[PDB]
Amino acid sequence: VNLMDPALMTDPFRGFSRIREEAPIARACFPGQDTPIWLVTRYDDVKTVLGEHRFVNNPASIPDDYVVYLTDGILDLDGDDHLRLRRLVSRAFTARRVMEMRPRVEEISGRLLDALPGDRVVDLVEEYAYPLPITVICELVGIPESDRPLWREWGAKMVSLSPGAMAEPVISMVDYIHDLIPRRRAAPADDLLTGLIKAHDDDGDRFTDTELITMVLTLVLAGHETTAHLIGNGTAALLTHPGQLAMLRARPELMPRAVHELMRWCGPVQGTRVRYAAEDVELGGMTVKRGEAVMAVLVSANYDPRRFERPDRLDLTREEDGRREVHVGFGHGLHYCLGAALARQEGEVAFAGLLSRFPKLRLAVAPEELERQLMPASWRLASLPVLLR
Ligand code: HEM
Ligand SMILES: [Ca+2]
Repeated sequence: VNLMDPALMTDPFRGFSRIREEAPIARACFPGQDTPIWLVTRYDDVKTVLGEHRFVNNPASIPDDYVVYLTDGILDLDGDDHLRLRRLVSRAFTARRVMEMRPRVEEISGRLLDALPGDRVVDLVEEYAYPLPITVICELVGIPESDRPLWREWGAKMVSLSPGAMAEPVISMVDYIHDLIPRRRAAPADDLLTGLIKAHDDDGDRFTDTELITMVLTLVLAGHETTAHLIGNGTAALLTHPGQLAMLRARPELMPRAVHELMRWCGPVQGTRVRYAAEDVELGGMTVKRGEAVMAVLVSANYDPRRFERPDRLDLTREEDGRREVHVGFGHGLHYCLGAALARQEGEVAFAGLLSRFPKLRLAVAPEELERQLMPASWRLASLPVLLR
């Protein structure tokens, strides 16, 4: 009764909100459906689904030599295997590291912004939103500065090559990380790669080299395009909302709350990967059967009027306390985004940077003319043309 392609893609906000209201647990129909898929759209039900341990991400619960790096990543694991990797990665990817990243993200962002020209239209997606978060992950991980252009190029190729060729930069990145790990282990420094290498549980358990390569690749893949589109989408939102933008410039302490609202209103991830029922589960007055799939819809949860009053309004002041996170744009439960604090920091830094350097920052086309890169479960611009001066 629900089919995923037609004009849902163009307006997922109205499309999934109508569904939320009329059919809060609905069947979704996709070609090659190896099971029934249940679409879950209410805020409370999306949190129920994402917090439920009976839902698993792997139904079990590129050369052949590279396959592991793409299949055993943290988001693909459940139960005890997940518990272990999450515990291990949390010993290295710490609060201290995130706090210490702030001035580094400020310097990186500033150097990018400072090189942008005033004498032509600037594409903020290609020229800033994409290079920043890959560079930030380079800095976090400790990729040698000399090789950051190479990493940005691999990142750019991952987004722009055909799907028959997208493997090449992935494999090259793997090879790079494989080579770098023993170097960093022989020459340790205060960076996240060292942190990962040296992390160990109190009983001695620790990452294998395979797991270290997989984890590094995961952070890049999970953190590059997502963060890019938070920056692009949030900037476009601000530049089309002059009253909210003026408030934000007048009250820059609003930035953390402003980022929460931009995530709720136009965050780039609109659905999570499919969950599978490990056993029968009662959910909002029905029963999901063992083996059936469930797709949590973040965008409809984040626009749910049961939770957010006038949810269609972009209100940067909506949440009073920048410490509270009410939206599900970073997910929920055991797979809640590992990078959320870093991503929110990149957003705060990016939006503050843009506003501070460019009082005359403005869109260079009417918003109806922006091109969305249509893509399942995503909300992303193809480009963001602006004038800086
Ligand atoms: C800053 C860099 C980022 C890194 C390093 C990062 C890393 C990750 C990782 C490793 C996971 C999987 C964790 C697990 O399975 O236990 C994850 C999940 C997730 N992240 Fe991120 N992330 C980043 C940015 C973002 C951004 C900007 C968004 C959204 C706009 C986002 C949304 C998500 C969501 C929704 C999940 C959960 C997926 C699910 O349950 O299916 N992340 N993140
Ligand atoms: Ca995407």
